[PDB]
Amino acid sequence: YTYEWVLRKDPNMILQSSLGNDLRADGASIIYNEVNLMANFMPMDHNTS
Amino acid sequence: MNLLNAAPTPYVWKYNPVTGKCAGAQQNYGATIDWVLPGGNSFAYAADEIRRRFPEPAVTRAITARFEAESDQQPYAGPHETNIITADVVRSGPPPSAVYPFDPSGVQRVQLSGGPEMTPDAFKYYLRVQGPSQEVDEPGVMSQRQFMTTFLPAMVPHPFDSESPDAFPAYFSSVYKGTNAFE
Repeated sequence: YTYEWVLRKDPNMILQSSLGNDLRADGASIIYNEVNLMANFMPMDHNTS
Repeated sequence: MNLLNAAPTPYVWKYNPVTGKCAGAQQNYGATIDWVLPGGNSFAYAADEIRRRFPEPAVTRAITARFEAESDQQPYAGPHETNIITADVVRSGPPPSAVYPFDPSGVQRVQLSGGPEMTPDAFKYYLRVQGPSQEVDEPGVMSQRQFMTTFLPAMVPHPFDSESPDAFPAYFSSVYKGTNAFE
């Protein structure tokens, strides 16, 4: 299965302020370097899985 | 001609698939002919002949059943679908021909990077094929093909004059008199 998604970069969206001020005009920014996808696999017996 | 003996236009049914319960029937106005004003005498008989040649419900049932017997999307798998339903279950899980070692040693066992009891293929297919535990339908709820084989559009001449059957617009009769209800 190929599974894609897109992450918000809007500072107002992703970040929450205690004042609600505009973060785009207040120098807020984000950079995503590594975005991996973790997953847990139960190792149940193949004859059972 | 005399219009009291004219064949009535059929009652086509309404299904409401989302619930599945019958949604009533309507006078088949969606398929009718404009003949009284322009057609006159010569087309009055023609329209009556067309109306009285409307198939009786058994014929409509047979035609619909023959129609969805050729669908290719029957609820149950035909040979084409069951071939590939069997194909993956045959090739699913650990390979049958894989001769992998069994090491019943309490010390110094093997690693088995891989990729002793085994399930039979017949049971493997049985797991994939078995149906639910319901095995019994709900009264009043039926599928679209099931509803079209039943609830057949037919002419109902003189419908509203019998003793106490009336009709089924959207109702539930409980009090021995026709109580079109759920107000």
